[PDB]
Amino acid sequence: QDRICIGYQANQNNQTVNTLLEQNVPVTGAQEILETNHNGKLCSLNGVPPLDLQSCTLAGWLLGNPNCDNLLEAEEWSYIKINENAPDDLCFPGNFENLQDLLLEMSGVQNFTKVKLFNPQSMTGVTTNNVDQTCPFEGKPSFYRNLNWIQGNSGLPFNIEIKNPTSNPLLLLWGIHNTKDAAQQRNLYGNDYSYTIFNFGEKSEEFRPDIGQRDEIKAHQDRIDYYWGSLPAQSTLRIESTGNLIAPEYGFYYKRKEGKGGLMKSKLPISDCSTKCQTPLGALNSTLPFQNVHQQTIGNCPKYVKATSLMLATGLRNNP
Amino acid sequence: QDRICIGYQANQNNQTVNTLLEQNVPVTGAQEILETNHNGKLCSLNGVPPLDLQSCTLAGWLLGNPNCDNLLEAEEWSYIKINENAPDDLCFPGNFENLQDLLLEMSGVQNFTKVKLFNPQSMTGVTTNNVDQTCPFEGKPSFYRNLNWIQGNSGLPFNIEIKNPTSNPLLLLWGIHNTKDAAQQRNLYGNDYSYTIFNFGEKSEEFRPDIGQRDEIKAHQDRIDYYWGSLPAQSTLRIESTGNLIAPEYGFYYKRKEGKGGLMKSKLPISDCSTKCQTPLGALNSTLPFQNVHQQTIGNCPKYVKATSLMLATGLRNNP
Amino acid sequence: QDRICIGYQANQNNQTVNTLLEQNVPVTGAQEILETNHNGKLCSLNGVPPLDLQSCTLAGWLLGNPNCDNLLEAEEWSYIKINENAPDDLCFPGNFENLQDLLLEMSGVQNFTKVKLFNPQSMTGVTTNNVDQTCPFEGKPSFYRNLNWIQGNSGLPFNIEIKNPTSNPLLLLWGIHNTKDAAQQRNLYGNDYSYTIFNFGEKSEEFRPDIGQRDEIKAHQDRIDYYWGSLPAQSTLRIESTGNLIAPEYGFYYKRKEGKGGLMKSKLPISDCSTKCQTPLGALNSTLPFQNVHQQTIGNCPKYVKATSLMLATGLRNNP
Amino acid sequence: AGFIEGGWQGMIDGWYGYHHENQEGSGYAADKEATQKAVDAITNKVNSIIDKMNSQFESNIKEFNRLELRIQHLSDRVDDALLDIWSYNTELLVLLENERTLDFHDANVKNLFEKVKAQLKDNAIDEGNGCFLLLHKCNNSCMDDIKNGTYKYMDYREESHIEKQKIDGVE
Amino acid sequence: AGFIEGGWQGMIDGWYGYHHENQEGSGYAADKEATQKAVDAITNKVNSIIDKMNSQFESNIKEFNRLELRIQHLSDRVDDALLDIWSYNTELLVLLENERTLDFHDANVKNLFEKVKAQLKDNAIDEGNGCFLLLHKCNNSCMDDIKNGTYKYMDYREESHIEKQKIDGVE
Amino acid sequence: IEGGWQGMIDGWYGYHHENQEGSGYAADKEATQKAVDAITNKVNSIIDKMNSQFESNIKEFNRLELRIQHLSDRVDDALLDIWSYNTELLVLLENERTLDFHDANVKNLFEKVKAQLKDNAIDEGNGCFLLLHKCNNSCMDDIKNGTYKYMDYREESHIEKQKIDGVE
Ligand SMILES: *[C@@H]1O[C@H](CO)[C@@H](O)[C@H](O)[C@H]1NC(C)=O
Ligand SMILES: *[C@@H]1O[C@H](CO)[C@@H](O)[C@H](O)[C@H]1NC(C)=O
Ligand SMILES: *[C@@H]1O[C@H](CO)[C@@H](O)[C@H](O)[C@H]1NC(C)=O
Ligand SMILES: *[C@@H]1O[C@H](CO)[C@@H](O)[C@H](O)[C@H]1NC(C)=O
Repeated sequence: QDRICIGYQANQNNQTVNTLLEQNVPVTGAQEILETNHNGKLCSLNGVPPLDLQSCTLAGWLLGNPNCDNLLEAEEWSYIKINENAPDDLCFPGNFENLQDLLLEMSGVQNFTKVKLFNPQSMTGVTTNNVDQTCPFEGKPSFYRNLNWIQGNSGLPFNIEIKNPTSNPLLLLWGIHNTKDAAQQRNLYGNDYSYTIFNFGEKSEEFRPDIGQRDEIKAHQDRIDYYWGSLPAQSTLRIESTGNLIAPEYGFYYKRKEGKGGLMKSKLPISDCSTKCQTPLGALNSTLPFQNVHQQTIGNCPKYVKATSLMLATGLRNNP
Repeated sequence: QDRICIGYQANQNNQTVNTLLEQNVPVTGAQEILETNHNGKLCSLNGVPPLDLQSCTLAGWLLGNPNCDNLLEAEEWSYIKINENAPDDLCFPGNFENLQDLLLEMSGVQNFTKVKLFNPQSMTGVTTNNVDQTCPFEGKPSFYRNLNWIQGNSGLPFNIEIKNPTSNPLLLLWGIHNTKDAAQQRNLYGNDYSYTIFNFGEKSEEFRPDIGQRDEIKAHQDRIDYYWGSLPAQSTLRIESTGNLIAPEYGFYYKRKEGKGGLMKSKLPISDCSTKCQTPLGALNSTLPFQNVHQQTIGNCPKYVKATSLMLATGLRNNP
Repeated sequence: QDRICIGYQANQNNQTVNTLLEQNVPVTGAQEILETNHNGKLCSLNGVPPLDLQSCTLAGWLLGNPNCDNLLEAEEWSYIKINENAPDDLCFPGNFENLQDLLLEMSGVQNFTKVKLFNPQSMTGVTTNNVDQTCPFEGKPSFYRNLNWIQGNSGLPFNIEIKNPTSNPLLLLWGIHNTKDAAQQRNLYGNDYSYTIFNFGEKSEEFRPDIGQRDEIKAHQDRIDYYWGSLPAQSTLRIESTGNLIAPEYGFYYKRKEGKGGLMKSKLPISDCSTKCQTPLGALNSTLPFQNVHQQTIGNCPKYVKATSLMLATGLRNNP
Repeated sequence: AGFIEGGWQGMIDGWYGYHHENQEGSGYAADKEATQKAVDAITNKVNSIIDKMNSQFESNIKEFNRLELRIQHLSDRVDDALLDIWSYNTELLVLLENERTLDFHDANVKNLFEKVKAQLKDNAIDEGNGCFLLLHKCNNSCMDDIKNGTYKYMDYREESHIEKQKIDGVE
Repeated sequence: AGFIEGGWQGMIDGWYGYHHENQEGSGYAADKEATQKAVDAITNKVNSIIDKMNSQFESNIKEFNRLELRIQHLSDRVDDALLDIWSYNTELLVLLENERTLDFHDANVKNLFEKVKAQLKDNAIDEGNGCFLLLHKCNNSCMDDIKNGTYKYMDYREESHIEKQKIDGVE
Repeated sequence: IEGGWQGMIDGWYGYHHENQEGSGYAADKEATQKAVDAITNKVNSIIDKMNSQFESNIKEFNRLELRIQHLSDRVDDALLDIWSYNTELLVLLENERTLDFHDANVKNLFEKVKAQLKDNAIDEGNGCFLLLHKCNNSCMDDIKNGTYKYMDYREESHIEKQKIDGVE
């Protein structure tokens, strides 16, 4: 007998998919919409390399720890790779104030350029560029490159005027010298107590030393409290101090990439590659909507889901 | 021959919808479920108008700047329109402490009424109602309406008790006078160093003047730190001071609308209209579930999506 | 004649469901996927009981308020029940610094064990274990169990070394005595002004008394500022002071359950029950994906939704 | 001149309907109850997608200074994550509901066709284009009985069998 | 008594079934393997909607003071954003799955009907109400052959052809 | 209806005729291409509609920010639960619909042929038509093409079915 039939394809595909009704239904074609592969590298984001601090911390680098003289001169970065146990941090012992906000503020910047803020040689009745064995450079007592330790004022005020004539903010770092006792306070700054006042228009901050013997470290019972600030565009900072001020000599003009920074804690080094999405485990080169590589991500990334696979059926039910 | 057919409607509708399977499918009917329009107004939120601090800042207004005596007497507001470049702020140079939290605290209030906190005339051994050229009222040296500059205590402690008997919190504002040097401190308050202590039960805050020459602004090398606080219902505040206190003379009872305030930065003026959803670009008069006008919204609003249209098919396939 | 029919089941079920197309469609069977029941109890989380600070606050218990000596010795807890106006808090009037973070840090811990930090009898030129009437233990002047009030140093410095040899952090609490006047300062510590310095490596904090008369509470015009800290594993804290130090005598080794604590404000007492999900109204014993009991939840819980029911049709359309 | 598999420009009066051809003339006629049933359902679906959104009172702040950076970073993250959720889901929701709405209309006109089929049976020939060639005479009274589900099979059985035999033979 | 356009109160033993009428009597019988296939599929659907939610350990705090107001604002924003997301998505999910579940049961009784139809062919008359008027004699052994998809067409062809000619007029 | 055909390649759905010439399979390429275009467009939709913000994740911190860290970690899990649950269900639903979509395509391919040979064939009840006449590679073809002429085989089919029963 003559006989015509209607039917559909079946092949040798072992792909199975799950549906709301049945599980592990064999199909002739299935698509994976979950990205599960990365390149195992720390890359540049869209061509912009991250900031590699190497043996230094952000603080050590910005302050200008002599051992950080080799980094160097990075103009822009898409994110920062943090080296946790970086040895080159604060060479002179002390506290860093508000480090976390500085981290956020520096997480992604554009036109980063160092600037000389004032000329110490213009100053009179004072000693400038003071050094210490604790901040050595090649077997000699040095100090932070971007800071200036001022002494010998004999209890008299000295003044520093800082100006930001650009349309970008100006990053400033400085310190307050916490003397160990009155005898050191008098010998260095010629008084028993000092004030240091930062003037941003009508706004002002006053700094006072916290005098007292700290437990000895690096032959120092005294400390330095390190501060940072941001002098806005077209603005002026005026400083007056009767001592204890480690002056800001070098600052940095910078433009921060709005809502486009990043802080990366990773053991991987930095490679010569680029990506639009980065994880601590490596970069994702994906056009897929979902990924299960890592939740902590930077850039334009697929959404992180708690799944091992997302098999989307395309083909037919494969039952011969 | 006799025939009967089954068919469907076709019309002249140019509307097309996208489906999971096909794109730009013509239809006889389609609904837009995405709000794309606003009325271009700053409206009241359910009949409750926003707060317009025109040329004054919130601080300037609440402190009683002599140029902010015209605003005025707004009992309630649903959100605050922020004028970032308001000229009338702090007429006496200094810092305002914790401005952001105050902005939040006052974002939406109901029964906002001013109260006299204490009577300066009842005080002895002291000068009250002290004025200054920097806070002028009609060509003459004045001071903040709601604050009272106390001096001439001759090193002796004075006391102020402030009681909140009502069932609502009470907003207080005050200042601390940062003298320029020991001479001015000795001269106004009869000592080298004062204390000012606020007492809320066993809880206390001690303020000290920060003495030192600030950069000269408005012929002042001294400053005032301005503080705000909130005295809970059925609570008593007791103040003792030996100088440098700019006393809180007028405060404000207020009831805050829980989880229902707002801060708005907009160049639009405040119109005489009402809405349930407010954006910086204008008000959303929408019963639709989604909008694409603005992400920064106040009120009961449609969800912000990144889409130009959401055409929901209702009609049939329009292929004749 | 002879006929056979195809048909479906109908029954006496009064359950209805809603669909995208129709509402209140009668069905032969439906499932609820919205949990709406709770047991009205505060329970243990997976066998781990919450922390019951009965008449005490967390501050009172950790400092060792004599009225908290009965609690006691809880090694672990899954979350904390904050008490409705606990009477036993700060027996000596004052301020507790950074309480909220301490609430967080302690919201869930594992190996909570008390340690003696130093031995007061080993100290010389000083008076230890001082008591006051404001901290009574059964009608007798006493003091905090875990703090040591040191006096009579005659202006001379005294030293305390705290070592944490374990692999878990060590919780420390101490206080700074804010004396009422210079006379009391001299009479207790033999100076006009003291320093207390905490050393953690190069990092240090300096504490100074805030001398001044507070309002008289519990026969005290002086106060105490209470502080807390976490000394990390394998670390050492060194303290030097010339007065005003309420020393840390007993601390707590603890291991925090990462991202797995909780703070519970409820009027319900603690019951002898267990659950995997806890609300202020009661425990949720559910395998269902959603709940409408409470938004504030602790543990592995169904998502909160703003719905009265979620009837999922399983059966057939029930039109007989 | 008859669909489906093609739309009737000038059906009007309804979404789904009939077109007849006999001795008295032609004419379209909408199935009002089947059209009204579908309108109610589609209206219900549209209202469900719209009315089930009852968003809370919320306020957004992006105007802010620097020194709380950490909070503003988190706040911006939440803003952007909320946007990605609502954007993606709503795109798919619309794409899905449009695919299903078109399927819904299809199933409605097919059932309409099936109802007629189950009435006529072998008294008609399935032209396979959505039309039925009647094997007998169907005046306007007969066309109405079909559209109303009251067409009686046996009343036209003999005439249809006889006409089918004409398509063959022979006596 | 003859439905598919209506539900059988007193079907029992299953979701989808048969009702026969012959010389020996009447009775309902559920198609167990088709019922069990739907019971399995529905069970899997309900389980999917329920078991695929695996929520993390999470703790919520709203008890808090003033001075972190900023943080409490964001925390409340997050809570409400999460609430709107889960409320709206779950409502729509339940509405959608109910519509499809109902369509799932319809398709099942419809395929059961089409299976019976493909066996009987012209040996029976579609009454248009989910019933088949058999053009021959069908004892209980015949009924069970149909319910078991074992009914043989040719074994009743002649008797049916005779019975239909009777219907088509013999004079 | 009994299952798919191993060795039916070069098309998703199609025909497998069997006359006196011989046997063999064939693919309905237009019906296949429609389905292939659609399923592709579905997959593209699920992929392309995902537009992602520039996101920056921070979870490295300390102990002096414990309130913000707690909220940040809470937001992370909540985002995790949403995207996990929703995607899982998206896949399950779409896999069910895709399979339903295939069954509908071959079934309409079946009903389009059945509509061409009304009386001229017996429905075997398994997607196969028992033709009541001789059908060579011009007949089986025109059925596939949609041009089969029901009248050009009417009388011969009636004779055959008459030979399937009695007569009076
Ligand atoms: C078949 O499945 C196995 C599972 O072990 C896998 O390794 C292999 O790649 C699959 N091959 C096919 C047919 O895709
Ligand atoms: C430097 O800033 C300018 C501003 O005009 C910008 O155009 C340029 O892209 C920046 N440099 C880099 C490397 O992006
Ligand atoms: C202030 O609040 C009180 C609540 O008791 C209310 O009675 C009163 O109407 C409010 N004032 C105005 C004028 O709205
Ligand atoms: C922590 O607690 C458990 C009891 O729950 C105890 O057995 C274990 O030894 C403790 N861990 C340490 C630090 O020994």
